[PDB]
Amino acid sequence: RPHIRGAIREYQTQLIQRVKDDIESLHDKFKVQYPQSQACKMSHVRDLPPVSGSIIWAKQIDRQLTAYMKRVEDVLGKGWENHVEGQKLKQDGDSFRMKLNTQEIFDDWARKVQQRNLGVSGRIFTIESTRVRGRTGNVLKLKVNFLPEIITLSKEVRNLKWLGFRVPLAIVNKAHQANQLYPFAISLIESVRTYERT
Amino acid sequence: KLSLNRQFFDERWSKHRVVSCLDWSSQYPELLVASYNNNEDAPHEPDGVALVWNMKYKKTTPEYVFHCQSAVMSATFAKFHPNLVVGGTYSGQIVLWDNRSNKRTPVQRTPLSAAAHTHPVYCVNVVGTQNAHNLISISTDGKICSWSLDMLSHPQDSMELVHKQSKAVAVTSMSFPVGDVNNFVVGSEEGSVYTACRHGSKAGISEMFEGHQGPITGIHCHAAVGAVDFSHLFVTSSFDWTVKLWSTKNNKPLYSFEDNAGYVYDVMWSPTHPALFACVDGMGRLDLWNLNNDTEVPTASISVEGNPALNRVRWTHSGREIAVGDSEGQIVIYDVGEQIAVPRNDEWARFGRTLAEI
Repeated sequence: RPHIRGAIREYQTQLIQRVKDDIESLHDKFKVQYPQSQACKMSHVRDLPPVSGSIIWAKQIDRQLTAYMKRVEDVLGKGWENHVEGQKLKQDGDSFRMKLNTQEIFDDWARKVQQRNLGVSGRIFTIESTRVRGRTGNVLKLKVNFLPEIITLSKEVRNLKWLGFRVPLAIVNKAHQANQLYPFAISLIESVRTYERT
Repeated sequence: KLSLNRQFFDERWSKHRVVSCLDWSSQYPELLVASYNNNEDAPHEPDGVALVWNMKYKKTTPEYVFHCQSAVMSATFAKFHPNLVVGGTYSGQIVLWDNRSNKRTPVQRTPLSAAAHTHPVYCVNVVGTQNAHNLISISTDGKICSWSLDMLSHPQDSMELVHKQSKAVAVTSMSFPVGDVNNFVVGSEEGSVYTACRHGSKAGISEMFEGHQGPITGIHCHAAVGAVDFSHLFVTSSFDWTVKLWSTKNNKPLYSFEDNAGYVYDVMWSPTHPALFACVDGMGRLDLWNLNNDTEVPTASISVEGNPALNRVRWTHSGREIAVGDSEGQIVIYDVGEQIAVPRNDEWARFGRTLAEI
């Protein structure tokens, strides 16, 4: 019934501006990116890699953005597009889509992992490694070689179950080889830490 | 209306830490457990330092201090052990503290064997009564392990958790329903929330229902309306800012209650007053509500001082108050007060069924 549309046209102003309020609020939230926002601490507490937390948070804002877009799609159907202010809503949305991109992060992830983590993967041989710690007296401690690798395993599992890409199969199998020797290293690392504490 | 009672906090042990999961006294009344997280700014301190407090004593000091080596990812009391405190960790070992020994270290630590968990356990719990109990630890690795509270060097009953495909089930805060019918629901990593059995060959993962895409953070179940409804309903929490109510027979059920401007972190609804669920945010808001009175709005909600990302919340069992865990080491205690358990409150069941028809 194009009779409800009259008061709808009246509140088209208020609807579009209030939706613009919410979308610019999302702009403010994205501009305070993942390493700054509380999502970093909370995502790390629930054991999510910074890569995973960043891209998950970004896709959630993407979903909320298109959710507001769906709201406006319901407002007029098609007239909201070339509206008095919907033409600007479309612009805000387009620029916000370009802001909310994760392929850059996926590429940087596959990049860094294929730039230097090509050899970080199977570091299982040299189980023990002595050290040096420049401090008073310049002491040396003991250290096993599994620090970021375990998080990389979690990264791959998160990308695969989460979104699923054409994830580098070589890295996936190297992660598999790290998995099959990982619990041993955990026990060793805690034993070392308890040894040091004692 | 929200009755903000006293608070619990101590800089001696909550120095820039993250409040991990909580639990009230499952045995005693209003003497809760507070699992914490490591503070990398203080490497000399223990990583996971649990703490408890006593609301019934009306004081401020953290009554007990307990701390294993690694970061305690989960903790709660022990069923019919008025001296014990169970605990999950970040490494994978399950710890066991005692209060009467005065040993600020757990006395029975689960090994780091493959038979045990070598991945953080976000939900470790006791199950039944006096003779009907066990201790089920479910790490994010995808394994369950029954343990006695006596023997801990080997899991009593243990198996993995995989779907029809042999892929892992990264669990996160599972929960048994009312009665321990062993059909505990499991909050997976993201979506694919499952119901899982324990006895029979059909134990483990029963089916997948997906009604949200953000990664799951919690789940809970509840009991009777005053012996009116079955109440097998279980609500979840996720990172898509929405909270969906589920059923034991639906797949994409009841309205996914979404709180905007907030990252949902937990849900737990007291069986007292059949529907009073509280969600949290990443902004410092406790937007709790009843589904009979309201429909899609927080009934008697409140925000929190400053902007703490409220990690976990728990209703005070067999009564009413709210425990509040933040991203910062601080515990807040609210209460409904005026939101008393409505008698013959079946309005909610009629409501949920009418909504369920669309």
